[PDB]
Amino acid sequence: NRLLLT
Amino acid sequence: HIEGRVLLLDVTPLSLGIETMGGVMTTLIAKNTTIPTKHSQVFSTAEDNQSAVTIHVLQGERKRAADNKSLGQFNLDGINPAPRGMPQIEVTFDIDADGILHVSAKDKNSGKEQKITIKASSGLNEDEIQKMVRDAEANAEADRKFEELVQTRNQGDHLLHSTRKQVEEAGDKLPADDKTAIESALTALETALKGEDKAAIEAKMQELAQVSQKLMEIAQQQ
Repeated sequence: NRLLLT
Repeated sequence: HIEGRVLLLDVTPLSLGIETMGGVMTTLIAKNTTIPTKHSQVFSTAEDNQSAVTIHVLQGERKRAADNKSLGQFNLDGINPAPRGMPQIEVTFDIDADGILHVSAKDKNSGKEQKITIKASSGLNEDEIQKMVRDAEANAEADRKFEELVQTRNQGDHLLHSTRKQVEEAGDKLPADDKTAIESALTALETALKGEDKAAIEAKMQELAQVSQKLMEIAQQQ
């Protein structure tokens, strides 16, 4: 899991 | 049986993916993949309690998101408050035989989903594709260094965050010598992450892990 921002 | 239709195949000429933390493009469909095709990866949230994620769909061969072609963007929200890394946002790029790219982001924990549809450019776009390929080849070195720096910072950020969680959970069971050593190493790593020196970030990650072993025992012992 790479991360995502808003 | 003499007459027939010519068989063709559609291929993506440039990678397709989404922007992830650090402003980097993460690829879901590789360049030179034949259509139809369906690929998915799971992503998660970057902060505790984060209620939405932005899915920014990109095409191209550069590493900086800003330097690729923006195809579309939408949010998946209503993610109920949870620790970072708990939501499981599965993002699926599905290109059908008609060249339509269907993008879905679904939190598999809750079933909540949002979608967009991106149409294919009407031919011809040879110069655009060529220019993007050239732009990536000219900058392959710089892009590689950007990508490696971002990856390094994201790994340091991962160690920083889970170690801090483990300190907080360790509470008063963490001896003061250890507490001070770890806290100090957390600060040093946090400072390295603002730098552009990958070696220094890795060095501070290793120093942090070196002083965090008593912590890991307590963490393991509830």
